[PDB]
Amino acid sequence: GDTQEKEVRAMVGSDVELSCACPEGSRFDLNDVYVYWQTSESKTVVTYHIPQNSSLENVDSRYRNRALMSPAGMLRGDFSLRLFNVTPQDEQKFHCLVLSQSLGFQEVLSVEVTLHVAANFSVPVVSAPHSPLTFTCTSINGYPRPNVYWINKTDNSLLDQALQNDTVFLNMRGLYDVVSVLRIARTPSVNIGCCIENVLLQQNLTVGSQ
Amino acid sequence: EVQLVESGGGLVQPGGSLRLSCAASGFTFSSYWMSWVRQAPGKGLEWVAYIKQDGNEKYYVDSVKGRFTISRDNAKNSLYLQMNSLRAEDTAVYYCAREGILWFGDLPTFWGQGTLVTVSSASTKGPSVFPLAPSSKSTSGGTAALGCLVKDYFPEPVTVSWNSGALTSGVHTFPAVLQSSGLYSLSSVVTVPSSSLGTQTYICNVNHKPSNTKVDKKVEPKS
Amino acid sequence: GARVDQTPRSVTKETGESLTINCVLRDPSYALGSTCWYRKKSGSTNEESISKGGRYVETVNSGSKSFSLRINDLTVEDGGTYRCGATDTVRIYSCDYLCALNGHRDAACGGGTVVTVN
Amino acid sequence: DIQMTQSPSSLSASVGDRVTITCRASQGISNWLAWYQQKPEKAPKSLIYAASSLQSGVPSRFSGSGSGTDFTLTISSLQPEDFATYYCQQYDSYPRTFGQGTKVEIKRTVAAPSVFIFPPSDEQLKSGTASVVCLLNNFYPREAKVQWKVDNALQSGNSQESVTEQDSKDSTYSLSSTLTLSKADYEKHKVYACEVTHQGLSSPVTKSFNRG
Ligand SMILES: *[C@@H]1O[C@H](CO)[C@@H](O[C@@H]2O[C@H](CO)[C@@H](O)[C@H](O)[C@H]2NC(C)=O)[C@H](O)[C@H]1NC(C)=O
Ligand SMILES: *[C@@H]1O[C@H](CO)[C@@H](O)[C@H](O)[C@H]1NC(C)=O
Ligand SMILES: *[C@@H]1O[C@H](CO)[C@@H](O)[C@H](O)[C@H]1NC(C)=O
Ligand SMILES: *[C@@H]1O[C@H](CO)[C@@H](O)[C@H](O)[C@H]1NC(C)=O
Ligand SMILES: *[C@@H]1O[C@H](CO)[C@@H](O)[C@H](O)[C@H]1NC(C)=O
Ligand SMILES: *[C@@H]1O[C@H](CO)[C@@H](O)[C@H](O)[C@H]1NC(C)=O
Repeated sequence: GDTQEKEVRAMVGSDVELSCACPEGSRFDLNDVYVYWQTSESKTVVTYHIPQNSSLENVDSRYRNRALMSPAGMLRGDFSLRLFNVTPQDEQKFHCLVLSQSLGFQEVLSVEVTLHVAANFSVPVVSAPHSPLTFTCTSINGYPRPNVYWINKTDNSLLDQALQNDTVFLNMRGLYDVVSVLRIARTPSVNIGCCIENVLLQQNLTVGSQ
Repeated sequence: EVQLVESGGGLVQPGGSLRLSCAASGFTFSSYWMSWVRQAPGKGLEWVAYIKQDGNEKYYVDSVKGRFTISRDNAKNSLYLQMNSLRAEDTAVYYCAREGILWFGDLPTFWGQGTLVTVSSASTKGPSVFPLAPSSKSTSGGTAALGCLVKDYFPEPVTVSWNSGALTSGVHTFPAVLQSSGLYSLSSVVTVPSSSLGTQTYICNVNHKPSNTKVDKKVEPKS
Repeated sequence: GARVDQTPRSVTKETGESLTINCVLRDPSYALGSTCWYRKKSGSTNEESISKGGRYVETVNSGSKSFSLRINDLTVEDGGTYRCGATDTVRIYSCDYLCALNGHRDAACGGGTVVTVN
Repeated sequence: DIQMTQSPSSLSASVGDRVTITCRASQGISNWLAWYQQKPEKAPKSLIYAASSLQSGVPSRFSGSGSGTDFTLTISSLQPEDFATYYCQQYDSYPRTFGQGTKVEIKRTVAAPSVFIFPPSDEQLKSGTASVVCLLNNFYPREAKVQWKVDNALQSGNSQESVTEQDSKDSTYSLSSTLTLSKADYEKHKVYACEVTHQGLSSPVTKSFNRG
């Protein structure tokens, strides 16, 4: 049971802020406050501020110049961390810790920020090949893994998941692609579409078969 | 506030095992370095062992390597020290401590209260309380001395008060001595006015928790 | 994020006798999706993909969630460091970019295996 | 792996004097040194951290100093409550290591001891043992010699003595010397005496009693 727990949804390749802040007001001394941003599972040190001059280099090469706090923000009580170039490889829980020297080196703030990274898939491409009946659907560059649905545009219902063939790919750049091959018996005027849902973004994209 | 509570100490025979638990509260346990330091009676402070937040890196004393193990459970906010094949050299008071966070220590050490471990072939014995009765020999110029001799108990410690704590003036309780047999003995004495010898009843109360023994003794003068 | 652990870390084997490297995809990963093997030559510190089949034989147990590589008729310059890559119930296009994905929750390369043949 | 050398290991200073303790490290430390004070049978108390910054609740007469290898703890005006053992601990790198410790005694005027004696109890004799106690109260300095004579026969080896800490207000000691015998040895002889010699006494003092 921490002082605060938070989830942060962040886009790949963007700047994100993980908030560790008090109700702002000029009431913190840099020469007094000790701040530690550290990964929660691996316990490695992402960044930190102490009043004495620090050797640095303690930060592994992973976060060295991509994670930063604001000194003016610290003086206002804003110890938030700023990551600069998010990758699906940063999807982990973080932990912020604040101690005071005026106080008994006591914890003024301790928060856990679970960081969920996501990227939006491309608009699906649907093909209409045939057999004695076959549909293929393609989307790329999304995160995390996608769910795919085939929608009957006539009554806005969803076709059964057993009728579709799903295959998930992990490309370079660490994103996800998907191919879904749907097989259904012939009927007059197939009006259907391929829906691809990014669960974390709560976003679905859909294209119909003309 | 920051609190470190040691438990699991006491008395074990040579070659025995003992596990010390340290319950933490008042700070994010998972984020700090943890440590065990010890102090032998009358000797200096000697660090025992250190452990990093995750628990991969551990540091032990040469005197300790291969025999003790630090463990830590951040889920339950507790630190553990497992001792096996204990020797007499290990008899000491053990402090649980909270260290820094960074690789190069930054925060001053925060100390627990200590639990004490006694490794001796001797057994737990309740103390015997005898009166040092005030008389003509232990008086001078309006002042009389009387006392309480607490001998042959094991292991330490005992607590000695006078009149259930009311008398605190001119009370001297002497440090325990390790007798040749391996059992402890101490004396507590008080300097009172002469007039009190006849009118005021003096009780020394001695408590030995290791043997669960509370004793109240009437120190009557010899007239 | 996701992890694969290799055994053994360092082995020396007599010329003409097979060597076996084992790789496991630690839990809570669901199942194996694809398995890539690699080797670097001592000098250039660059890895190259090991073509499966033939002299290099791989055994995979889906229930065990583990895969192994067996080298046969060992040469002296077979030596170097060997890595193995795995993935959790997804597939990849090429083995080129697998180890390039560090800390990803669905891709991880093993620890390495240093081999010296005499 | 880092070594701390503390000097001196012991000292004596009168109240109001200035006291200085030095601590040297095996290798360079960057103000990452703490100073602790410990009173007998109590846990160590943090006095100073980060070379010279006082912890909350430390009188201002305590001063820290130093950088690199050489460090100094300075008591400006010593006070009768300052009798303790002081340690220096480095937390530059793990493992954190301590100094050997400096014991501090307080210098005061020579004070003679008041001497008393206590015979064995009837209960202890019922048990079959006899302990006689010699009590020396409120003296200075700590150096003093108690000698047991049974029928004017010197007793050695069958006695043990204990000394309390310096008193918090007058900085005087109290010593209890116990002469222990079997009940048989107690009843065989008749006169029991302890002879105290101290710097504050012009002549040696003898306290005796005859019984059993
Ligand atoms: C999509 O839903 C519509 C809803 O009506 C289906 O329409 C078919 O309509 C004819 C006559 O109107 C019925 O005899 C068929 O039985 C209906 N289909 C089904 C599956 O019951 C249309 O067929 C649906 N398309 C697909 C591909 O399932
Ligand atoms: C900076 O800090 C290091 C310790 O990390 C110390 O050795 C060095 O002397 C300091 N340099 C300064 C304050 O210029
Ligand atoms: C973001 O990080 C990835 C990680 O390899 C890198 O390939 C990409 O060039 C970076 N983009 C930037 C810094 O704009
Ligand atoms: C993908 O999701 C983002 C959410 O940041 C949204 O702004 C964008 O419109 C979506 N893609 C398309 C093609 O609309
Ligand atoms: C259906 O899924 C299976 C899963 O192994 C795949 O091998 C196959 O290519 C897919 N499509 C067809 C038409 O079987
Ligand atoms: C599509 O996204 C919406 C969220 O806007 C969600 O309610 C729905 O369950 C998703 N899936 C569909 C419509 O198949």
